[PDB]
Amino acid sequence: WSTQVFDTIQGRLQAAVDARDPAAIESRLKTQYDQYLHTTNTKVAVFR
Amino acid sequence: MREIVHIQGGQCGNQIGAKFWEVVSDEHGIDPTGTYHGDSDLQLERINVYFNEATGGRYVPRAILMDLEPGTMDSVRSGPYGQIFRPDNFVFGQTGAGNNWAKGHYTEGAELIDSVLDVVRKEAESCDCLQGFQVCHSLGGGTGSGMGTLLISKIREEYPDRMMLTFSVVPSPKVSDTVVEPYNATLSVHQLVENADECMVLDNEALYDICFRTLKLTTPTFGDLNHLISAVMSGITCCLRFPGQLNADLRKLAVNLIPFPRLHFFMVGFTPLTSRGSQQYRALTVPELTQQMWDAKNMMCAADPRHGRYLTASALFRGRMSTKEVDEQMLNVQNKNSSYFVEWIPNNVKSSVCDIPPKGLKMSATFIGNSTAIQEMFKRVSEQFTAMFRRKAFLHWYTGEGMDEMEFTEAESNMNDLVSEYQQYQDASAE
Amino acid sequence: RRNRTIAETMRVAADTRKLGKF
Amino acid sequence: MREVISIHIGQAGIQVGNACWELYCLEHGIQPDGQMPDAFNTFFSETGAGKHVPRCIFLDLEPTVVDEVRTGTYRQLFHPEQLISGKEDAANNFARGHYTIGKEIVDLALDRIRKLADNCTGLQGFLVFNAVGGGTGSGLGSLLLERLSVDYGKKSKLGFTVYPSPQVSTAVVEPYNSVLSTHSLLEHTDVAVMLDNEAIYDICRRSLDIERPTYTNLNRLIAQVISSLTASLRFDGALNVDITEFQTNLVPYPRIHFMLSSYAPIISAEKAYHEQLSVAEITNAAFEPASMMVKCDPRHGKYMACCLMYRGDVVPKDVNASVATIKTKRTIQFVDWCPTGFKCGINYQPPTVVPGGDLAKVQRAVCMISNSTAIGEIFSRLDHKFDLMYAKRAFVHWYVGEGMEEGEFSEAREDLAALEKDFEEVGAESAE
Amino acid sequence: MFKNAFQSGFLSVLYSIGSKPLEIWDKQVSNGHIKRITDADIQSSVLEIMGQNVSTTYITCPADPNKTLGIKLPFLVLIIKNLNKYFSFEVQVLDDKNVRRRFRASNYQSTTRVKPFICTMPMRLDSGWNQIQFNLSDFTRRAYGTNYIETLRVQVHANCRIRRIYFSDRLYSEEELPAEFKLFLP
Amino acid sequence: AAAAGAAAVAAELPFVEQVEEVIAEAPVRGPPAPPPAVAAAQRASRLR
Ligand SMILES: Nc1nc2c(ncn2[C@@H]2O[C@H](COP(=O)(O)OP(=O)(O)OP(=O)(O)O)[C@@H](O)[C@H]2O)c(=O)[nH]1
Ligand SMILES: Nc1nc2c(ncn2[C@@H]2O[C@H](COP(=O)(O)OP(=O)(O)O)[C@@H](O)[C@H]2O)c(=O)[nH]1
Ligand SMILES: [Mg+2]
Repeated sequence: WSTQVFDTIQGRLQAAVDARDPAAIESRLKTQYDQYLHTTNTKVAVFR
Repeated sequence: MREIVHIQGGQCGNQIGAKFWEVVSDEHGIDPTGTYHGDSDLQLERINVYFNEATGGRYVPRAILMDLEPGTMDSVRSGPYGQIFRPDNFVFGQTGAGNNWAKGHYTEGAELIDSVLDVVRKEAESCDCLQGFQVCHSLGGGTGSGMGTLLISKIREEYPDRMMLTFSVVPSPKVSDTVVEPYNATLSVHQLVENADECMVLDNEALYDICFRTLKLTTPTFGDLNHLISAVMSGITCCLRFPGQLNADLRKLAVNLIPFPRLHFFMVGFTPLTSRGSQQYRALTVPELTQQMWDAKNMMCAADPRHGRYLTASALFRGRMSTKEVDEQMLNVQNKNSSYFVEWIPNNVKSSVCDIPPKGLKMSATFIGNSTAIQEMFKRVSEQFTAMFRRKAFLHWYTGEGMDEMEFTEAESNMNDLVSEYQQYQDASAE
Repeated sequence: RRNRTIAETMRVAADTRKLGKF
Repeated sequence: MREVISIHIGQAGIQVGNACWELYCLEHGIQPDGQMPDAFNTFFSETGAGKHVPRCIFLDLEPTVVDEVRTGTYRQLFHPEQLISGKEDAANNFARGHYTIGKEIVDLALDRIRKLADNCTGLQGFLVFNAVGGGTGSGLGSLLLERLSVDYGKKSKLGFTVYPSPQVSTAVVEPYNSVLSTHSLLEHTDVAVMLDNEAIYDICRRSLDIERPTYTNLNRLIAQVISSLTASLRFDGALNVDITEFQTNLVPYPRIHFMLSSYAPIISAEKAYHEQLSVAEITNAAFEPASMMVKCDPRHGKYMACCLMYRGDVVPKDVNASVATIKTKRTIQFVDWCPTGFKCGINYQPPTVVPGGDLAKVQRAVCMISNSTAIGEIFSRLDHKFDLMYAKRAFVHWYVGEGMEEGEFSEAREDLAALEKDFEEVGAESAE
Repeated sequence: MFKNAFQSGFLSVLYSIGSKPLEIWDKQVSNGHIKRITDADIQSSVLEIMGQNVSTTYITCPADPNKTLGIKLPFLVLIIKNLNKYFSFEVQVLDDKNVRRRFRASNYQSTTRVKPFICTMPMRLDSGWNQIQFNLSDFTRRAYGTNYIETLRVQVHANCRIRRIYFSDRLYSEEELPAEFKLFLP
Repeated sequence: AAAAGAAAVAAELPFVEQVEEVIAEAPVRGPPAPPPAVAAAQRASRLR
């Protein structure tokens, strides 16, 4: 079970994560959070 | 239980500090005789920050007065609120430095330094947990700019873990009150950059515009300027003496307002100022004080803050106010004009509140600014230096007291280094 | 004849100009 | 007997500490003097003690906020030995609170910890209240948390740290203190709960129509969040959530232990009568981003584990219906590896109201503590503030001179970047 | 010390090249560093003293403060590199009247000051490396009426690169200098 | 490799080598600040 399932899916996951370079994650999260703060600044409340 | 030693040097330091203890005695309820007559317990909760309890329950100020001419202490002692001080603390000379930095710092002031440092050491060791040493003096003179900076250098060696709140007035831009203002100012600022932990910058001309344009005093006397300066000094220490929702002591201000160890010169201003013709029309609210806080005309410094970026600004609010009004007004002042603030320090504003407003006002605030526009002040004095330095004019009075001319070049090359980093921090950008 | 902060770059070489101005 | 020892550190810790023990004493009927209201009654009141002393410690290096408690309306509830003061505050410096001047008081603080641990019969956990923006909350908080892991094992540590707002702050060295404190909460705190002051302001301004809120108004409802989460230990109910039930169901992985918070019925006194407050609509308003105590959009991330704690007369029939209505919404997104995503706790005691408090009397309330990948949104904004200030290396000579080295800045930053990577890896999904 | 161990001619008191350079010299640093660096032009290992403050960091030849040094020679020769920075050295002597007189030369002053106990001196140097020939007998005869007997303390508190500081009886140029004292090797 | 190093040293001038002694360091500075790109690459490798 380990070798067939868990090692394979963890290998895929860690390969994709190591492909993701961290500065891209901070840039994307900063842009999204700044968008949220801009909306809640210029707008009367945010509703789900 | 945090406590500040006051040291007043020179004619300017004695005259301003005489008015400074007028506010502090009135805020804590201490009468002209010295005895407590307050009407609230919160005044008496922290008296040991500035006053020592003596016999009869009256309180003497923790103030050391120094000047080489006996004329100034006669005015302080015989004047109102002059009997509160201790005559042993009146350590003072006879000959007179006379506007000479060499006489106050090397020859004539030195025979009194071992005497003034003896009574400062007595006041410092007796009390329990020190904060620092608040010193009020001038920079255009020579008796307070000279002897005061010798104590500041000497008291740093004895106590290196304590701070040095210095309130020093500078030469005025339009007028000179002494002919040797560029000599004494450059030679004292160099003695303050490595010794004083944080510096508050004042001048007479900025207070003259405040007294005329806002307070509408067409004949502003010599103590009216000192009253505005005294209100600033009490506003710096407001969180120590009284409680609050956000208390900020002296060390919190300097850890926030000083990004780099030599950028410790600050411009100050007291916010709720209005004339009696417009007292009944002013709506004293957090937006109203914040509008008057950030205006250039309210600052007590000659440098115009529109010219440079605020590296760090702090405000010491007082009064029963909501924090969110304090929060959202100082958030709004950054966003409306972000060119006038520095960009690589997010959240430039240090905000703190004290729940007890001063006597007579329902709301007050005291503003501290580390603006790089203050480099225009040092550039002007250094411009007045090189004009006078290149002819050796008024220089033999300084070198006649054993001083080398190296210390002149030592002084301004630290002054030129000080103005150089102010310019480079304004120009610097992140990413 | 012929990495570090701005304050440190000022402070390291400041004593050379302290000499040179005299 | 089940019990929790709380620790309140710093300015924000004990101002919440004044508010939390105000609500704690009213819940159990304890009077401000400490005594809950024929020969035995004379014996029980004077010679013996019917007095109840709190199991808290109020420590701060600045005495002004400590002696307010010693001279306030609750001077008799606390032991004089129990409240710890100091000479000089840490003064917005993680270096002072962790190395120089926090080292002298942390030895005295653990002695009163040892007396509180000996007084109790069976300990369950530790509550820590601090602010990660201040020096005492960050420095002495990290120092106390580091030492509490050494002497005490198998006893959980609960963290309620007021993290800085993204927009407004009351300090300038605010990014530095939070980055260094964050590395301690990852390493030494079992459960940490984010709190954001700007989000509490928006809850007070909008849902509770207070135009000018202060810290007394903020801490009154933060105390409502803290009192609700430990309320299953004090009072009985249909379904209980202990302090070890809380760990085992909201941390899927040891590094991810950051949870949000929400209180559903934030309704004023005037607006309460017109409002219909049933279980169906308070849970819909519980997940409302305007009702969260952290200024973040939960729709950016996806919830991993969520605990709905209820107070008052709530049947188990309708909390399950509120679970089903939330799970079918397309805006509330769960991660694919947690199908059973909710834990529901019911406490029969209705939420008490502080006299003079802003909140009204409601018979239903939800305290929603949820583990989400939207915490990495909060830490990314606080990271970018740290990177700009550390590039110029400003505000470092304060930290370097007072014991710390330069390498701790890069070490704590590198741990936070791992947490940014940790959320992006755990929150990843498997599809087809 | 160093009274019985008297050598004819030169007397080397500190040489940088060796297994242990700081054999007899006490060390003291405060916001500074002592660092044995091989320079560029000579490509030889020389000691370096650096500090942000001149008066804080120093090295003194007598390790214990109570103990004293003895050299009867009237010349002290130091080979130092000019760093375009502050330099400062200090030599204490015992004069004819058994009095301690401290001659203290520095780079941050331009006028000499003769106090009854301590004399302060200016120093001006050339561009690169340099040797300085402090004439003990001539300097003490110019400063005071007495004459040199022995040197009790030698101490450099500066920002400099030192190698080959020693004592000489009289001026000795390159062609009569001993084998290992050159630092130039023509 | 030695020939390449000698070719580099023929133009790189005599570099002041690190101290074998390092006798005293009062501030205890230790390691220096890395450059921006090198520090970002090293942090990315450590996080990978
Ligand atoms: N919710 C809430 N937050 C508070 C309160 N008081 C202070 N804070 C938070 O505390 C932060 C300021 O740092 P402090 O906690 O005051 O620092 P400190 O605890 O005094 O630590 P030191 O400055 O070293 O003495 C602010 O950003 C607020 O978010 C309060 O009463 N309620
Ligand atoms: N604001 C203010 N400035 C003062 C006061 N007294 C003196 N000064 C300033 O101090 C400078 C002269 O200082 P001086 O009296 O010579 O100081 P001394 O040399 O120490 O005696 C002038 O530029 C004045 O403007 C005062 O009471 N208030
Ligand atoms: Mg505090």
